Amino acid sequence: DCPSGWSSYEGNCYKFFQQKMNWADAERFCSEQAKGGHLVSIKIYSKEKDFVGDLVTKNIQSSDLYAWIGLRVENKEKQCSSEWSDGSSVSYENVVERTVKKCFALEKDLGFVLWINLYCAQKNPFVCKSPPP
Amino acid sequence: DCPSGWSSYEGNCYKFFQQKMNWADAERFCSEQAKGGHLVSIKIYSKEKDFVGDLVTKNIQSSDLYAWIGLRVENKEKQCSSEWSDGSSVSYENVVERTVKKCFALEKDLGFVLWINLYCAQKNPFVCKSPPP
Amino acid sequence: DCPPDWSSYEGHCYRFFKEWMHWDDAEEFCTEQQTGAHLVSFQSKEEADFVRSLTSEMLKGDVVWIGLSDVWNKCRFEWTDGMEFDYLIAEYECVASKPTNNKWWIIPCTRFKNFVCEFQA
Amino acid sequence: DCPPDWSSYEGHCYRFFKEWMHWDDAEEFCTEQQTGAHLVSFQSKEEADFVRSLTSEMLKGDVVWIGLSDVWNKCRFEWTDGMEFDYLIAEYECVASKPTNNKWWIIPCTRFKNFVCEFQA
Ligand SMILES: [Mg+2]
Ligand SMILES: [Mg+2]
Repeated sequence: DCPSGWSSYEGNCYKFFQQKMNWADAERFCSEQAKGGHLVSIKIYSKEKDFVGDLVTKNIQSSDLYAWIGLRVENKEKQCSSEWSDGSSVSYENVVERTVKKCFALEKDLGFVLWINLYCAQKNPFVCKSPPP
Repeated sequence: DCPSGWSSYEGNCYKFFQQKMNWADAERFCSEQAKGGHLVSIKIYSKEKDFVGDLVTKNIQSSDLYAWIGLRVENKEKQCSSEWSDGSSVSYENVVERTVKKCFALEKDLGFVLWINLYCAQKNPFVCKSPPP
Repeated sequence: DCPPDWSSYEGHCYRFFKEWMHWDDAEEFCTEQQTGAHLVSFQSKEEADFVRSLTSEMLKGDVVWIGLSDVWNKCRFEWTDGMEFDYLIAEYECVASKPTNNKWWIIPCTRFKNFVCEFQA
Repeated sequence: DCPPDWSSYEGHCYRFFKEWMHWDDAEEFCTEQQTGAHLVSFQSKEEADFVRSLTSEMLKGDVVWIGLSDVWNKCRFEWTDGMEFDYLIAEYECVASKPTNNKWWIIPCTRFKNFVCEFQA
């Protein structure tokens, strides 16, 4: 039995939150909402994609274009190319952190079923996922 | 000179508004705040853009990424490509209305000096420009 | 009698490619497959209905590139105050189609998508 | 031994170009100027300081293409929960440097920008 307000799918509980928080804060919020809670993870080739997309579509305010999911760039570097076009390795790096987009979210266009990477400090609504209680 | 709340530059008066309105309502609003008032226009080859960028940066309050300006696509068609990549003329079309982006705004990145076209129905803060009192 | 694996429809030849390319690369790729080929162009709903039958292998809910590009930088612009626009200005966007409902989405040409090529030459 | 117009620094040669091109075209263009030439690559803050002194013929507030592309799709990804990532989910973005303070901006590779080419002598 998922807690009230949460929807079930393949043995797990999900909930869309309208509150806008940066990616890191959203993940923390999810972990606080239920033990085992995390920003939603999605198996793109399953019906989980449509299920989560539907949860957002049906509850997100018409003006918000994104909803955070639990995917992030793993790399510590600010950009991921390991070498320049001339073939030399990348060592020195001087990137403007605002153009750094390491946090993923569902995009409104096409029904919140496709992903896009954004500046992690942006505040967006999001979706949490947790094992049943 | 300029009325209280408006900032003077090159003989004209400018003011950033935090109320979120769609492009058209913002233009209408600017026209009522003062005779000759309009959404700001920008002679991007002068220090006007620097002034307007600074004005927005200093007075904006929100994580808002956009601020409307007075530029819009004049074309009546949904999009402006009249020919397909194969040379064919465009007649039949089924373009999604929310992907049509005919209204321009200043973007937070790079300091509100660069523009970006967006879906005109979006609600964003804006900048008005009017002649001196 | 279209080339291997290409499908015929009212004279033209079509082919869905399950490769992921940005718009410019997909259009270019099409021109390299057959002389006179380009990304698909829809002159009717029927033509779209036909193409839809070639896209089953795509990610459900996704879209495929079609032959319309840089749809915003080909526009005329005007300022609300009457000042003439002094002609890089807009986002570089292209058109992709969602086969299921034949709806066209205008998105960044920099997105990587599957696509369909076409040729009558 | 680098031909005229191409300035030199620590064994390499660099040259600013006033053409406006997409990243792909700029890179390609660089390779078609001299054998083995490419978009400029920065191995040190000092090398970037030098190149910055060649962007004289440019408008400001603008950026210059440098040799890094598809910087997001080249990444590794992981979920916050126990789900494993199964290995193009990002847009084709490239790197340009702003010659004021040499900081790098990651933007759509389809933007038209001036650029700097480089090669070894
Ligand atoms: Mg056709
Ligand atoms: Mg180098």
